[PDB]
Amino acid sequence: PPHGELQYLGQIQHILRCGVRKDDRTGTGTLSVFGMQARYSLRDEFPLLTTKRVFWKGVLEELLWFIKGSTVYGFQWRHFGGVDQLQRVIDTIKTNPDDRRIIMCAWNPRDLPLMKLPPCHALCQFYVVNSELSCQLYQRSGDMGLGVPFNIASYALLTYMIAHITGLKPGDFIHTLGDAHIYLNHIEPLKIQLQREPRPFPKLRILRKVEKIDDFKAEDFQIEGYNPHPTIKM
Amino acid sequence: PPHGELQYLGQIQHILRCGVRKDDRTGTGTLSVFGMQARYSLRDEFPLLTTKRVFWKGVLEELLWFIKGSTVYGFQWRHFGGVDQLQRVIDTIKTNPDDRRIIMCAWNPRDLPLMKLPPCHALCQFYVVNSELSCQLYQRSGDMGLGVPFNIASYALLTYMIAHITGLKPGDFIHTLGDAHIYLNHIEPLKIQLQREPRPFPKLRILRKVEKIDDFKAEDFQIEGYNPHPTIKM
Repeated sequence: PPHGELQYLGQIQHILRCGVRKDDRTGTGTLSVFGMQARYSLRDEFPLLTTKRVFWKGVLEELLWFIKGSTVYGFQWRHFGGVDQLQRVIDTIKTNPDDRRIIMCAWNPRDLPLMKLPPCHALCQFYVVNSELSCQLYQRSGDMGLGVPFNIASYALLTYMIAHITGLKPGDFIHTLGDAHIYLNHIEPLKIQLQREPRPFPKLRILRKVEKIDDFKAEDFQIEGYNPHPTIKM
Repeated sequence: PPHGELQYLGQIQHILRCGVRKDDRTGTGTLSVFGMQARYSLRDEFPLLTTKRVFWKGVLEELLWFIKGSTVYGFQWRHFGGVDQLQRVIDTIKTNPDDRRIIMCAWNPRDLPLMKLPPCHALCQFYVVNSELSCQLYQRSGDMGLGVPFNIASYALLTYMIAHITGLKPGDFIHTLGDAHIYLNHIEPLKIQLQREPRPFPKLRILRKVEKIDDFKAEDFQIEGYNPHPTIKM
């Protein structure tokens, strides 16, 4: 059965071959495809990409910062408007795991003063069946070179944390994109990364029994068997 | 190049083979898979499914009703809170086609009194490149037997209408799902539908030049070459 990372690499390859030139809001060039999806199993493994070294310390540390609600993304997750979207997701999983509305949303803070009721930007929908927690992240745009590998890890990590406190096993992480794009300057680096064969994904271990989302600390987590290709600067 | 309808049929086949039993909020049984996506070209054809007759008159007539903002889904599109989400999408396409925030959202009206800031339920994100308009619909759940074939047509139709008034050509419709499910009682009908070979999709023609979204009427639209298999009652 194929390595999950082959989806990301096939997606990079598709945008290079078929993506269209499209500028971003600074007028910086990208190659763009609209509408992408990939699924990474979280069962006995953790989708920290291996065709380049992903900055796991920054993934974990930033997620713990967001969860703290400190300032921005974490403020919205915990003080929406506030509504604690994150605790509500946890409480809903616990009171009605069948629920089709287990959804948390985030806004780009630059959008907030720009117009009335701006669209969100990213949503996470959680799903429970057979004691497994899955998560689907929809982002309205994804920087395939820099942001996407880091976000696969962050939201996979979030799903592990929530599965842990709700007593569920991690299931799948599904990453859905609107404008999936590669910045022009990342094209040569990505072409080299596409030459690299994925290695088996590592595992993530939680070293302690933790009861509340806010009680996790960086030392509670341990990545085992992470043996990536070298760092690619983008 | 494969018939777009093969995605839907492959998805039905996947849920029957691999879907898990999961109840809905009435306690009615389904087979469920979390996270699905399909892409239907809108270029010189229209994705009105052919392995069963889709109720096109009801698709068009209901969409025109939603667009009227009459009461519910249309009220939210046009009087959000209001904010006219639909006109804002049109105006944004016209003033900044590169924008990554061309998003309109809809809520299940039963959710509105149930809690503070309920999650949406469905979002449509629009995308423009090379004078083509694409649309991605994300629904938190999709009834694969009844709702999905009807919604592929409705949102494909909406994309045609918006492409028409903004002077763009229709591109792709991308349908993304959270809980994609088949109701237990639709399983035998769907198995029979899976035996049927798709025919070439019809075309949709707009018979008049229309300038404002509100000026369309049912007679402005004409489906040509629709030659589906017989009706399946679900």
